Amino acid sequence: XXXXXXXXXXXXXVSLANLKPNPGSRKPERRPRGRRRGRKCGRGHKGE
Amino acid sequence: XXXXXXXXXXXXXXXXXXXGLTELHPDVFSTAPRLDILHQVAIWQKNFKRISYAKTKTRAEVRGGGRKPWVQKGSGRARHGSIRSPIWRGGGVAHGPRGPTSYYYMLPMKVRVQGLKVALTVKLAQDDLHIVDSLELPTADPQYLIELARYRRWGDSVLLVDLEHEDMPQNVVAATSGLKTFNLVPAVGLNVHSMLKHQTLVLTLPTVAFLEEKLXXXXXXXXX
Amino acid sequence: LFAVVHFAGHQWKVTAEDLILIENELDVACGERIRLEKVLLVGADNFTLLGKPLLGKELVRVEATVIEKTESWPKINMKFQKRKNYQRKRITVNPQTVLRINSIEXXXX
Amino acid sequence: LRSRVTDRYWRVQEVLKHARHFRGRKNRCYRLAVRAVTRAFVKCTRARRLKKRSLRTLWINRITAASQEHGLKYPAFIINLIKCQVELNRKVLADLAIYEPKTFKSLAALAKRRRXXXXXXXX
Amino acid sequence: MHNIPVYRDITHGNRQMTVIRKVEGDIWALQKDVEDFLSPLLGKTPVTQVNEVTGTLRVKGYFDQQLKAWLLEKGF
RNA sequence: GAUUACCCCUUCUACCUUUUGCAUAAUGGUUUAACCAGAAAAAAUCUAACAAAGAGAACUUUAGCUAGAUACCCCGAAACCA
Repeated sequence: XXXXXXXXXXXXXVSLANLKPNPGSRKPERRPRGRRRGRKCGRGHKGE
Repeated sequence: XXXXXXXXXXXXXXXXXXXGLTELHPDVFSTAPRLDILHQVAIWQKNFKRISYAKTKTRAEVRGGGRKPWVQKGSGRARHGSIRSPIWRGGGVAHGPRGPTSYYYMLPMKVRVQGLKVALTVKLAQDDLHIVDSLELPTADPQYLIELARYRRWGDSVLLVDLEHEDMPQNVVAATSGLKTFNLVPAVGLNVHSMLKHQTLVLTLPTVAFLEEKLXXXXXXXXX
Repeated sequence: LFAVVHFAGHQWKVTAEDLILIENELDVACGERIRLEKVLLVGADNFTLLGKPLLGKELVRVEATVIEKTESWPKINMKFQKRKNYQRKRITVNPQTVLRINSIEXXXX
Repeated sequence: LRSRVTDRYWRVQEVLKHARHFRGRKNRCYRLAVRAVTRAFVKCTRARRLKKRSLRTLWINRITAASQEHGLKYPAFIINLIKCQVELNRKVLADLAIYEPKTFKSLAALAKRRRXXXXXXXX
Repeated sequence: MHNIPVYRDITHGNRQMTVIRKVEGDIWALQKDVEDFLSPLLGKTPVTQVNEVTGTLRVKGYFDQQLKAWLLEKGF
């Protein structure tokens, strides 16, 4: 059913630029830089 | 059981002939092509080719000495250690690439195999895949190949997989000489990277034979 | 002879030929002619009519025309908290509508 | 390896572009420009919040004046307008208190009329 | 070979969910049949299909015995 | 904000750090440019491969196994030893 629906429409021939991962495949790695968590990078205030 | 029937057009490649008939049964075809697998295979193929030659020098690897530039207190200046410190403009970086590594990894056989299979399915159903009985290049000149690609209205980029690499000089000589459009590669050297690199695929009968043999044996080994 | 209307929760003093900007969109196509209610009416003969909590629909009328739907100059709204590391910057553009008052109708009862 | 390139210089250029007309280093230096910009925006919000208050107070003063010209005070006029079912805003009421003394005179007359009728009905 | 895939999925340590994979025919009809079959037994029909390039049938409960029996007797 | 193509009037107690609490007469900064300080996957969550099997002769396994993707930053001594 998906083969007929993929063969029916004319696509962009799927160039390497058209390659995309499935949703939730790779995590958007968190970077400590920002005003989200200030200056402590999630380590809290002082302490060891 | 659904049997896919693909028409193989035999071209004598001289000129003005699109006429040929052979009945092919590519059981290798898949219903829905996996984009995720293809992407992972491409990323991996890009990954193991990395040289990882990026280098730097941590403060310990700096030629500079570890002597204290001045007294800790009373100097009026800021507290400072060796001048090779990253806080100094004469120092390096701590988190830098200097420590080497290997960006490659071991990908399961079924994944890469299903990758090549799915890619082949993509090229198949995209009409960009054509099957021939043989290949002939009697004149062996660039002009002939160009005018052939223009007259027969082939794709902008065509990957030719025909030879077993052990024969047929007349073709290879002209095909491997100064041609950006067409690319050459043996039937046993066929890979997914080469297929995804080009917008059009052209295979011959022995090539399709060995390919379907390898892919049916790998699919049968993965199913069992 | 001038009138006082009410729209978008705001009351305005309207006169003939006047151009008045009202908040956001009236859901009316440009070029169309619309009618407005009347909070107050004052005639220049010093004759005033004030109904409550509204004026006569049959007695008096107000008709104006919409020129276009514009947007006011962007306003920068920023919230800042001291040593809380809290800063929020938001640029807000207030939508507006240009109304051209044409006919103020007054009839005798 | 990346580079600082034009990013920081463009951000500074933007802040300083918003720092124009400022006095001294604040229209020149970047840091003082930012420090002045934050205060400028806070003051923008606060003054835009208190603008309604200032205008309201001004209008109340004007209406109080125009009322006192007729012999009655502002609160009595407000009460009379409330019992007269008049929802007219103080802005338009002040505009009438300036340009159109006749309407305000009529409203004041009706105010004194309602006040005298209430004081006569209570007795 | 073995008849049909059967996926027992664990979302957490003590929590269990059932997962089926597409085999033969379209998923929609079989899903409707699953709903109609599980409706009298379970009392509800919490059937959900997740389709990307293939498909996954997910329901709330354990029908796996009836699942295997069904897909056996049917032959799909 | 008003106001004039400029200003007076009205509305407001620097930043940062450290703190129960700082415009604080607590801390750091002449200004500007540039340099400068979160790089580790076991178990887990998640995306895919196959499934009583996964994984490129090595291990796990009463739905597992394999692969990928997700979290633990710098500067500073007084001194010791050769």
